[PDB]
Amino acid sequence: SGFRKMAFPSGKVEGCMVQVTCGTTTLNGLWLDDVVYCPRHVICTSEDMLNPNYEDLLIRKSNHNFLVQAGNVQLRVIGHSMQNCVLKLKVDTANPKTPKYKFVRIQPGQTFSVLACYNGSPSGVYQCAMRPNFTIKGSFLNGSCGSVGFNIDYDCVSFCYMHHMELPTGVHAGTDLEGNFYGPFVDRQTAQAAGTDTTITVNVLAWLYAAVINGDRWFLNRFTTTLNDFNLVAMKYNYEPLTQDHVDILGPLSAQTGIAVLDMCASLKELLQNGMNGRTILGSALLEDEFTPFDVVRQCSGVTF
Amino acid sequence: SGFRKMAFPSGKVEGCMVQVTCGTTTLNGLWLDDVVYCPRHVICTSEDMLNPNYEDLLIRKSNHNFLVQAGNVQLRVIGHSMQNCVLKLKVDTANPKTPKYKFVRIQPGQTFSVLACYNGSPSGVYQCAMRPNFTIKGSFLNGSCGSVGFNIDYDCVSFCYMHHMELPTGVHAGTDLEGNFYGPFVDRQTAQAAGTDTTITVNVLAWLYAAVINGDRWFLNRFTTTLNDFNLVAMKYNYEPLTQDHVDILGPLSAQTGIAVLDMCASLKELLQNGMNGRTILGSALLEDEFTPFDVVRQCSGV
Ligand SMILES: *C(=N)[C@H](C[C@@H]1CCNC1=O)NC(=O)[C@H](CC(C)C)NC(=O)CNc1c(F)cc(F)cc1F
Ligand SMILES: *C(=N)[C@H](C[C@@H]1CCNC1=O)NC(=O)[C@H](CC(C)C)NC(=O)CNc1c(F)cc(F)cc1F
Repeated sequence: SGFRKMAFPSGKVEGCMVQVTCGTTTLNGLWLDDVVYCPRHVICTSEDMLNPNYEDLLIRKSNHNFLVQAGNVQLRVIGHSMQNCVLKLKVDTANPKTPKYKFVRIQPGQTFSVLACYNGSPSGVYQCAMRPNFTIKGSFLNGSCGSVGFNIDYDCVSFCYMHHMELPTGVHAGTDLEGNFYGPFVDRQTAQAAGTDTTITVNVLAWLYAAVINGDRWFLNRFTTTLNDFNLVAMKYNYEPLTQDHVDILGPLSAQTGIAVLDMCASLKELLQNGMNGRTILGSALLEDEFTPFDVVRQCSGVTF
Repeated sequence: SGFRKMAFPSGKVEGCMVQVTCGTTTLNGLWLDDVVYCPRHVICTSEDMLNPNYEDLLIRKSNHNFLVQAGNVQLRVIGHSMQNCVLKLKVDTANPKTPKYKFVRIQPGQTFSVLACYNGSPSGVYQCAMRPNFTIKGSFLNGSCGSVGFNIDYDCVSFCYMHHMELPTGVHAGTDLEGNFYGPFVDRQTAQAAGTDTTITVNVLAWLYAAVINGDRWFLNRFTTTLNDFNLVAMKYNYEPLTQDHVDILGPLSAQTGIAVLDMCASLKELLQNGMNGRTILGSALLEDEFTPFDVVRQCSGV
């Protein structure tokens, strides 16, 4: 029993983290096969970062301008290119700790683990969700750029996030490992506002299922609603619409608990309309939206990697 | 900026997890140098989990009765002994992934990472606090026993918890790596229950400093309090007494924010009186107590 915000075991990813220096800017890189991936803004300076010409800055840069440190071993750079907002540094040596991996772009509402790194050193690991407004609510300080987000299936690491910046609201923005931004953000030193956020409805429902699996039942409501009736009330409260697709994905959790999705929707409608009346669910006084249906099945059935 | 319940990176511990089988019972073991550590209840027969005599069950076992599997490979057991509630299996091979390590016993309120394991493989990593009633609020199923809790300082892994049991209220009890239980718990399935739990006050105060460091001051007020008046009020909400030791420990956070510890104490008294009034603090509608002053310094200033 119990339900915790669990990250993936981080050991396959720890073995890929390296330090990258260009000029006096130091951040993290991901060393996979014979390539180091890091944010292109490592080639920027104070003078450039307000409106950089990355094309022209990379043109001017040559291999020897990039110090790549893997612990204490300095890696020989033999090649530099840019893909979208990621710098690819070719190095003389394939990472012998390179895990089975792939680059996967996730959707809003999906979850992943962040390995927060400083000077190529893994500091810590935490689970978060890609917000519907494409921000993540991270914890990131100076020197954290190039820190990555991942999922595991079996022995395969799916890399989904590389950290680039903080928005004025204290939330965070980055790219997939192909250098494509999540959300409407650019890599320069300017205040950029995220779109107003919404709650990931399907995840709140998944977490209510987790609560029922762990004997937390007080909020259950026998008065079924319709998808339409639910979505009218969801919209008012800045919740994402629940789709028939979302209903399907809750299929397994619905079968295992015996609670109809539309019955869990009626419960959620009442919590929205009337609050918790001082009570908690799984130690929270807020409705939690950072657990996917699969995250709940994974934790509750003890899936290993 | 931002603040998250961060675990330590788990790689140094993943390299130590093995599977231990005795009869039809399989759980996790911790392989450090040439010793595997696991819960002694791995030798418990399904017939008698109420009053096992572990010294009697163990004297009846040969080395070859313990099957230790490190992923693909069977390790040969050449020795076995019991320390308190932990079994020590000597194996013929030193673990080549053994990190630098030590065994520490932690105090209530101290935090650690759990690597939840089944059959010697990891399911996930999460951050825990040792509760004042000596339980942890974990996530543990059948087969999780031998999962460990740890802190990492530089390159050195401090092991502080090994998982043994779930209590009837869904909270968890276990030992240090010398096999001494935290709290009054025993490795028998006779009725046991944790004392009523209290809030770790010094941790709630650390978290309020974290909320200020991250640019929120809504919950502050113009008041101060004596330590004694704080304690008389806090104890009415089942908060742990704050001590002078706790006040000295919050000194660094006080100095960073320019808020006196007894001024943050006044803020907490008002939060306990009023609640949140529909607001949140660092993404919570409850006062969080699973972050230490050290946790807040490491996460807010430079890990
Ligand atoms: C990578 N090392 C940093 C990570 C930042 C620093 C503190 N926390 C983080 O997550 N990335 C940056 O500093 C980028 C670099 C540019 C070239 C994209 N810049 C930002 O993070 C932007 N910061 C920022 C503003 F520019 C303006 C604001 F109003 C608020 C901000 F957070
Ligand atoms: C180790 N693999 C398990 C972990 C448990 C199982 C469910 N969640 C967990 O954390 N440990 C056990 O099964 C122990 C073994 C005994 C011999 C210590 N038993 C329990 O955790 C549950 N049994 C039990 C009590 F521990 C206390 C009681 F008062 C009543 C019980 F039934």
